[PDB]
Amino acid sequence: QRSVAVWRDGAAVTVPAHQPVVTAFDLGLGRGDGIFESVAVVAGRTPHLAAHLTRLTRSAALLGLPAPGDQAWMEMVAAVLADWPAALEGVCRLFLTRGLGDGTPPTALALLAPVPADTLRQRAEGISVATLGLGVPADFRAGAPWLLGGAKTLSYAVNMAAQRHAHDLGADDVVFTSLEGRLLEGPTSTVVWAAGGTLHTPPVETGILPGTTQARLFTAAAADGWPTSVTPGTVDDLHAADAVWLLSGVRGAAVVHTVDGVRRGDGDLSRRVRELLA
Amino acid sequence: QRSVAVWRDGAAVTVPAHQPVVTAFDLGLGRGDGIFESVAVVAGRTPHLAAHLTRLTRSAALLGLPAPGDQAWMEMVAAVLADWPAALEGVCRLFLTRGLGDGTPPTALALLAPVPADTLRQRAEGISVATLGLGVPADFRAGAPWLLGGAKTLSYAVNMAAQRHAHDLGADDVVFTSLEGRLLEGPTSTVVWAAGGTLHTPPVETGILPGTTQARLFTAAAADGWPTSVTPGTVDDLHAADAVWLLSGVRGAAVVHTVDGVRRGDGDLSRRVRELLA
Ligand SMILES: *Cc1c(COP(=O)(O)O)cnc(C)c1O
Ligand SMILES: *Cc1c(COP(=O)(O)O)cnc(C)c1O
Ligand SMILES: [Cl-]
Ligand SMILES: [Cl-]
Repeated sequence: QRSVAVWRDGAAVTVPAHQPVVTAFDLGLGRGDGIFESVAVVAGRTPHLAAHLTRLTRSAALLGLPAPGDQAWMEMVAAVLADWPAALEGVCRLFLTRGLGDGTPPTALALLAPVPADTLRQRAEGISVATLGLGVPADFRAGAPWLLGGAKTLSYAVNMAAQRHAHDLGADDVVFTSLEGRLLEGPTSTVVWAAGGTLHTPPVETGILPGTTQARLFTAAAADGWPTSVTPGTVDDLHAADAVWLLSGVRGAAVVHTVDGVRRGDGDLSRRVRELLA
Repeated sequence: QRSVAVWRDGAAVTVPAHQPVVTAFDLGLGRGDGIFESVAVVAGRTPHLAAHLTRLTRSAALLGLPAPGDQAWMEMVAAVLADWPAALEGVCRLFLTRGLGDGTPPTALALLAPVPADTLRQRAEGISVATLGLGVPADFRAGAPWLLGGAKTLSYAVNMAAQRHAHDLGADDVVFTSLEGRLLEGPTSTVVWAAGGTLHTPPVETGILPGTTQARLFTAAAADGWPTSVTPGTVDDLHAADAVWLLSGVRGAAVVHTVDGVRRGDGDLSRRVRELLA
């Protein structure tokens, strides 16, 4: 079961999930010209909705998209949650597109579906990853705002193509690397690794997305006395680590048990990461 | 006036242009996971449709998208052309999306609208361009098929953001450059320049789109005795040229009269380019 709400004349309107909602001329379809958020629905609630709404505002600023505001998104989330089963974990995505062009109103909607069994299983049992190069220097995106570094966009054909290429090798997911070999991020997730008693993540100044799940782990780790660091790591760091995870709003913490075909353990560190994220 | 046809149960179905046609869960919207072609409609005909359909097949191969075949696209084009005025120049776009996922059928449609007055005016009176870096080495995409070099995709948020950044400087359009400074292409067009009595264009091995308009110019130039070359040019070549154009299916030949604020003439070469493309 799926549910959709569209923002129409200053209100959220529920529409059947199978019914078309975007026209052929919507720039979100034709040019991938829009932004999104992926929000976890757990026990019929959105525990981290505000974190996603703040970043939605930031992505929309980067693309010069007029956003309808927090109250509008909360009305749309409420509309899709109305009849959602508490026992069924969901992914609520929020889309904002440029619409028919800058002048006509942007298209805003909410769409809710179950988290699939295979994503839940990756959370339970972990993932293999392939390292793929993005071809950009680590320092380049900071000086090239047209590359939309730091924006969560609808233009993810490359993100998905990287995952299909990894699937062809036998891997579940991807860690992107800069031209120099620096770790960037996953196509839809943030890389964290444990070494020397510290939790590490790559720096945002490389033009990656600031991940909300990573930020929440780091905040909890500080309160608990687990040191954290922003570290310009390489693939060598993932092999040498005590543990590696990909973090994201919906899948959550996926332990990385294989890097480019090199199997690795987690030093029994995943338990404390999961307790902190709970 | 606009017209849309959707591919439904092995036939083209005309729908009103204002009516929604894609659901919230279409991967073409949510991930920009699809390909397109932009086809000129002139005097109620598509003079170069076959060129676009061959490349559509190539883009779909790069993204692993099952394509409905030439006959299907010609039925969809015919459907949108049915009541189109011969006196009104049009842009017919063809979209193929991954649909609800690899397993459910891809979404295919055709959408036709007038070429806007401002695009026609760029064809008539020419354009200013800004040079912007893509941050990738010229040779990188050839070894990184997940970057979808050479595919005409729906994931063009960066393409459009580059144009808005150029608009902010006072420029009409963009020429992308490799990390080394090599000319790549426009966000939606192919760069050609004249120097030493030769027509030049950048090589496709840099991961650019092979442009159909550029190819057709080069073929006609050979028949007419105007030498052509694939040349790994830089921005220096555009300043030093006798003439510069951006070429594309819909806008056609747009003479570049300004590069990064440096005004330039065309050596009265545009006339022969236009005669060859006619
Ligand atoms: C969404 C996303 C993430 C993960 O961020 P969360 O806020 O933890 O969901 C990381 N990188 C990319 C590229 C993403 O799109
Ligand atoms: C469509 C397009 C072109 C132009 O190709 P034509 O076949 O001449 O329309 C060039 N570069 C990019 C990136 C394009 O999308
Ligand atoms: Cl996502
Ligand atoms: Cl285009």
